[PDB]
Amino acid sequence: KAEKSLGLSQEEVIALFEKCRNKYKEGQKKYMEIDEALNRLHNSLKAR
Amino acid sequence: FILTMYGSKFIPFGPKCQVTEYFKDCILDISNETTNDVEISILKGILNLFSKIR
Amino acid sequence: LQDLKKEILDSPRSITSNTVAKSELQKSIKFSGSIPEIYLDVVTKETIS
Amino acid sequence: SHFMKGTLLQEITENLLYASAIHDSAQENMALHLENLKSLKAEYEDAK
Repeated sequence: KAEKSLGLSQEEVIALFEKCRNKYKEGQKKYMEIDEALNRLHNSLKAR
Repeated sequence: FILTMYGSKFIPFGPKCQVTEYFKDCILDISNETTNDVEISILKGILNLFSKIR
Repeated sequence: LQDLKKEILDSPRSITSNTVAKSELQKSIKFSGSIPEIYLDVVTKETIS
Repeated sequence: SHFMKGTLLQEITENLLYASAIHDSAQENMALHLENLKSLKAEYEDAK
């Protein structure tokens, strides 16, 4: 009954959560790298 | 330091002074104009202006 | 997987370039007034002079 | 144009303009990535 209410198999949902967490972590790292690069480029552009 | 020193008897304004020429030579050596601190460009301009002053 | 997920739930799930510096400047301001955020942003983002 | 090219200021202006264009494109892509990261964060909040 819980599975039919959720629809997707719990193993699939937990694997999707794990991959989503990995994607969130890599996206956060990419966002931080892009933000740092943009800030460094902005400071370099102002200095130049 | 450069702003403080100039205008005195020891470091007077003038194109013929050797000290200003040496300072300009050093600033031109460090200056690259691609990835440089603003202070280097400001020093170059100020030294040129002081050299031009008679 | 359930016990691993329980430890994963313990881990936080789902810019701040100058937030700390701007916040600390705002807290120690000694001024009774508007103190617009633009002033704090321009003061805390010089990076040159 | 002749004065700028002779004094090696034209190349500095071209490099600055190219860097400024790259910065503007990077800022637009950073805004798109922030929107995508917020959409991914909402999807991951739904996954949570």
